[PDB]
Amino acid sequence: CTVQVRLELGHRAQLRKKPTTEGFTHDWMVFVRGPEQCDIQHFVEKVVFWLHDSFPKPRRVCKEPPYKVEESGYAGFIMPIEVHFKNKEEPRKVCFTYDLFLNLEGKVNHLRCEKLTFNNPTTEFRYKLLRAGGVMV
Amino acid sequence: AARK
Repeated sequence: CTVQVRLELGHRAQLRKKPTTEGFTHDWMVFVRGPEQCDIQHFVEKVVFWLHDSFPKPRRVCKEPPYKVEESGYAGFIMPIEVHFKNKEEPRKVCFTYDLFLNLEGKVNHLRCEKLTFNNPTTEFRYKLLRAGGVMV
Repeated sequence: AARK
C-alpha cells in the first residue's frame, strides 16, 4: 500500500514603494501549503525555513498553519525548507531547495507543486495522509 | 544587491 499527498511551495514578493531604514527594497512571503481543500496540518508536524545569515534568528519554525514566513529584504537567495511529518517511523521529514527570487521591476507570484510518496505507512499515519487529501495507488 |  502506497499513499501520495501533494504540497505547494510558493512565494510572493512585491517591490516596496519606499525602501526601509536598512535599504530593504522588497517585501516577500514564502509558504508551504496543501492544494485547495487540503489541510496538511494533519500529517505535517512543523516546517522549518532556513533563512539567510542576515536575518535575525534565521531558523524559522511554523508548528501550526499557516506555514509561512513574511520578511523584508534587498536580495533573493537559495533557501532549504524542511517539512517534518507526524510520523513515528521513517521518513520523518523531506527537504526542498527553494529559490526565493525577486522581481526588481515589480511582483512575483510563484507556485511549485511537489508530490510526496509514502510506502506502506502505519495505520494512524495513513489517516493523517488521507485526511490531508492523500490518495491510495 | 540582488541575489545573496
